[PDB]
Amino acid sequence: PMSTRIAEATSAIVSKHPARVGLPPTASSGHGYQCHVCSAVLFSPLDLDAHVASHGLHGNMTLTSSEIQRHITEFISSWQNHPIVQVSADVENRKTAQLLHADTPRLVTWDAGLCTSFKIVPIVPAQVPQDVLAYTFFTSSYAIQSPFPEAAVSRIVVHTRWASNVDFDRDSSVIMAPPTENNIHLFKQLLNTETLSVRGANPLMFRANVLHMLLEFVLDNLYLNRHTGFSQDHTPFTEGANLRSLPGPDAEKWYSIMYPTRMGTPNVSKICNFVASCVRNRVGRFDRAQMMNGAMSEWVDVFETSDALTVSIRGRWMARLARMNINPTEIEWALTECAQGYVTVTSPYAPSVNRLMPYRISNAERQISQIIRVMNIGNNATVIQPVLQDISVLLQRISPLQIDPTIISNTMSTVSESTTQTLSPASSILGKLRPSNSDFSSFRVALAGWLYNGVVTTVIDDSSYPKDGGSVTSLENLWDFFILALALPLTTDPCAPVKAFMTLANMMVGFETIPMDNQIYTQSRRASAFSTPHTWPRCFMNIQLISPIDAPILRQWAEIIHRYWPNPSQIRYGTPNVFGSANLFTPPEVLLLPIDHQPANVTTPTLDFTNELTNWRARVCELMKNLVDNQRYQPGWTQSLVSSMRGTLGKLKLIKSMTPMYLQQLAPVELAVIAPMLPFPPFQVPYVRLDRDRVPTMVGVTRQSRDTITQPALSLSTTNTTVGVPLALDARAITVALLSGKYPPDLVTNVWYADAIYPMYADTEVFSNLQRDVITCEAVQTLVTLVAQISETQYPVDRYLDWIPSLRASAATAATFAEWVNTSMKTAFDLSDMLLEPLLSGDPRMTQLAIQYQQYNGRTFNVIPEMPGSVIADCVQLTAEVFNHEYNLFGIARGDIIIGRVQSTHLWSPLAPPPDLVFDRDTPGVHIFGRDCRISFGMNGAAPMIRDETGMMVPFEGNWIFPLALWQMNTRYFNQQFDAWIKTGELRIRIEMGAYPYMLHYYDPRQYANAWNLTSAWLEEITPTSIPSVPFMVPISSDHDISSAPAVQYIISTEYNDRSLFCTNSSSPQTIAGPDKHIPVERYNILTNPDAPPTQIQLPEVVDLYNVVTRYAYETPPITAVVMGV
Amino acid sequence: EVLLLPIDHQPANVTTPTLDFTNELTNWRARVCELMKNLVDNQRYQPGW
Amino acid sequence: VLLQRISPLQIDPTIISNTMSTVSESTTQTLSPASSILGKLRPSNSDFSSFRVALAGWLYNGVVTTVIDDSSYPKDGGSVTSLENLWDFFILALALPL
Ligand SMILES: [Zn+2]
Repeated sequence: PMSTRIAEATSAIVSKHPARVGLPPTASSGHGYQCHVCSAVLFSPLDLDAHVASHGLHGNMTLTSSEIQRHITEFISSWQNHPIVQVSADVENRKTAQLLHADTPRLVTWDAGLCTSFKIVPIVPAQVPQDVLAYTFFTSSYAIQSPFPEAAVSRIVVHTRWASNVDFDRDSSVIMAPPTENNIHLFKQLLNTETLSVRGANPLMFRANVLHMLLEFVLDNLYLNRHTGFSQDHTPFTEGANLRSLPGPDAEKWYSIMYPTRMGTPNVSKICNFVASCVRNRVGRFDRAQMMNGAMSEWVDVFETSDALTVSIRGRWMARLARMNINPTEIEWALTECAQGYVTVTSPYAPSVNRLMPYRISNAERQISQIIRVMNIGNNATVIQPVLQDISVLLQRISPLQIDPTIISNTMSTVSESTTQTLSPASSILGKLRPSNSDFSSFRVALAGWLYNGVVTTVIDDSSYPKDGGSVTSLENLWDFFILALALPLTTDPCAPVKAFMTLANMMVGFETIPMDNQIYTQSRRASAFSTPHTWPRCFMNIQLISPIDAPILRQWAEIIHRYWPNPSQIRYGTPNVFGSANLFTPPEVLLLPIDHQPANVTTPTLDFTNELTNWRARVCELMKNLVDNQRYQPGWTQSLVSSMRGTLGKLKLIKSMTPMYLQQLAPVELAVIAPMLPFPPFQVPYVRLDRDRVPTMVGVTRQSRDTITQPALSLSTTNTTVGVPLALDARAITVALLSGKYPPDLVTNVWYADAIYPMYADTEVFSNLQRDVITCEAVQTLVTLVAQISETQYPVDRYLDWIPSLRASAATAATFAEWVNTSMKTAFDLSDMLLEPLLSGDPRMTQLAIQYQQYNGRTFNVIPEMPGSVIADCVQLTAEVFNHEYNLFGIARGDIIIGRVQSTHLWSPLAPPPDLVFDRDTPGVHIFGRDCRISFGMNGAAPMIRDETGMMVPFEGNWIFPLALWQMNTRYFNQQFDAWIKTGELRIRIEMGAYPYMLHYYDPRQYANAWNLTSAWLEEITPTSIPSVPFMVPISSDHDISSAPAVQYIISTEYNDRSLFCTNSSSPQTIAGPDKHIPVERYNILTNPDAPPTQIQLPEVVDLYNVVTRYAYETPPITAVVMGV
Repeated sequence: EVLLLPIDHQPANVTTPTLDFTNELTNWRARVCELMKNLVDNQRYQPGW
Repeated sequence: VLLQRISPLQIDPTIISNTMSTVSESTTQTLSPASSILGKLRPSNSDFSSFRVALAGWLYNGVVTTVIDDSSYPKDGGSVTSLENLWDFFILALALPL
């Protein structure tokens, strides 16, 4: 195909390998290995073919292939030498595009269902046909639906809302099985890349995986409840109550599920025993806020079934968004003050519908996001450049100034030149001032370099310095000195005046001498190599060391630089009322400009001659005429060339130019208008003119700590990371636009700017970056909060899950876990680009955020922004506390198990054993086996022993205490021995675990039951890496009198773990045999307690299943449909 | 019984920080990086850049 | 090879590239120092027998001694005016104490 052929043609025309390397030049490694006339070396193809051609005599010059190829190589060498195409790119690179426009997050998401997270599931069906009680008792026979499912045994499990008519899904769920089914696939998710058993999981990552599950459980409860209408009741179950009708095709079961106090109470079943013990005026709607006659009601408060945990979480998220809320009046004020007059917008003045637009954030969040952007943009030349090109092409469409280099030719055609004399000072200018690729963009790139100096430093490229020379006698070098002396103050490098002076010190060498500081940076050194405040000459800093008798020209040029160089100023853009300013190391609401700015007073601009740039051009022309008037410096220039040069220079001083006036009094207003509508905000270290003091010699960022130390103000000076890049420009392209600028012939500035500026503020993209800032700051704070749980960090974190065992975390574990947190937050919130990723390149454990620059003398200013609050980390810590008190609902049990043969006809549940079967470390006559425990064999009928902690030998009897890791590390040996001895003998082992998931196996109490086939499989499947779930054999509670059967149980618990039970034998009148439990009265505080106010949660201890919840109808339109105007 | 090493050793734990200047080789890398930073700082040695 | 098969320490070179990514290369007249150290470290190689034999020679100080090759030194003495010899000195001064 064609693109291969055209690409080969490009590679043929552009690449002869002249490519530049950085090395000392050696006599071996030269491109001219053997030049084929005389066998020398010249290190470059252009000089090599010049060597081949120069030995041929110049009357015998015939065009041939090599003669063409020399011009080809010279052409491509100068084209690659040009700096704008040295640093350029056509396409994006996933970093510049991410900086230029980032993905917005999806904050507002609305739930139309009901807020819950804890469902109720039946397990075993209740015996509805039975002989002792006729079937006409039960409400199941009449198909009366109930809020609670009828069953013999019912438990509550955890589901992500199971009812939510959701607007937008967040793909992160904690869908859980009932505890009869297996449940270890949730707890083997995180760091189990090694557990080959499907049914197994490593106990050393339980804490990490459980709190990652808590993170996903919080992130799936980030919604707002939405108002979904009501309907006045017509059946007399609840008099006058207003019931919410949630949308969907099926709406039958929902009223009975939502309103447990609505049903009738016909019998003495346990459900009706609960419902007859309820209050009745606490159903449905009880509050609303009507603001308009027959519009959508603003917010209502309803009694319904709910979950107080997720009610609290959605309340915190709503408090966050209500803190972000703004109003169109402040939007109008911020946009008008931002645009400084010219464009007006309108906001309507009427009673509203109480809308919601989350956009206001804080200065701390803005500064933290700016630190993350500068950490992104660190040391890359090809990332900062397209932002400057964007600002350049945007400034070209707002600037009324145009560039007409026919002005310089039309004012050139008045100078008188004799046809006789060989030097034409007029035509040298017109041959020289045409720039290299004829681009004029270097001017606007220099203005964008005024906007940004902390990350990019615009210097003037080597290719404009006047060709490894000097020679004040040479007219071309004189014009190059004038061009460079005009072009240098517009760039933003802090070492511009020393380059300006040492250009002239390079220009005259041998005419006038001047002392230097060593023999490295002598007078004959190229001026562009200095570029550092350590290289500034002492003779330049001290004017006394230049003698007026030897160097009067250099002394007065130094005085002109020291006194007449342009001064820095400021413009005061923006507003921090809305979108608080991201300025750092500068105060907010200020910009810095390297030239002076007074503002204009009229709107019809004309030409006058009073500003510092025309003053600078006048002083440069004045010194160059003092230089050319001297006859000893150019003795070959007789009379008419001297007078013609004087007149050309005076005329060039008095050209009618408009670019200095434009830079003096129109372009700072444009920069102040542009700069808040900009995706990368300004980032400025202070400008300073001539001194070897206060010059920014570095600027650096940090992302981690150093040692045992904790304070960022101490760690920053050794954990900084230097950010910055130089950038090259074109001196001729700056100078011709400086000399040849014109306004339109009839322009009025307010009409022109009110025309040009309005399409910018028509676009409203800038409000969609502050939500990305919200999510960035929430991400970094929840990262440090979560890593602080499993590892040791510096922040005063609260610890809740210390009782669950976990791995001794290393930096690889922490980095992997932080990657999991990043992936979870990216798959929520609807964004796919680089978030939290610059922090992952270092250690995630010891992170911090700070920034500093350093002056020349040693002063370091720092900005350590305070870390603001974070509702996501708040809700995760709340979920951790309430999981500590309610651990049983997520499948976790606490404590440890005791493996021992228990044979009885009793019906006690193994999740609540009677307290004499258990034993502790403090129980007398109990052995502990933490240490070596070498089992010695028996012989000649004597029993075998095992070695105590205290160094004793004990037979295989009694009560033992193992750590789990001991059995885990010596599984098969201990399996053979102790699985022989447990099943019939009198041995009992307590295996200390802390945390473990489990399964439940129900059985008929009327028949025989033995659990060896369940426990022995678990004991065999305990591996050195993983363990499988712990099987419990729990009976089934009955409604009536039953018989008894011997049941043989082996694994028992230690403390109460039967919290997930919920109303066994519900439709029955009572429970006779087995574990009994009524409705938990503590869960329904509002029904059962007439003293309890409506808004009450006992949230840390228990979780209520029924509370007041608010529901909203706040509409969210875009800004352009509310605030508009022209 | 001893085995001579050309490097210092400490008791082993996996939960020790990555940036620890108690460590000899981390200290060595830090000092070499700081000296080459001091070398490239002033630009005294490199004209022609 | 026994140390390589027993050792927990896995070595991959992608940490260096992820720290100093610097994707662009189209500047064919200058040369960035990050590109210099990537092209000099050469992360595309996957050989570390020099590291494992450097670990093994501590047991046999008394018969063999490990030195750094001549080609790892700067060419023709080197000088500080060259970025390549600066990076050569950095790599050498890190590699010497083993
Ligand atoms: Zn030759």
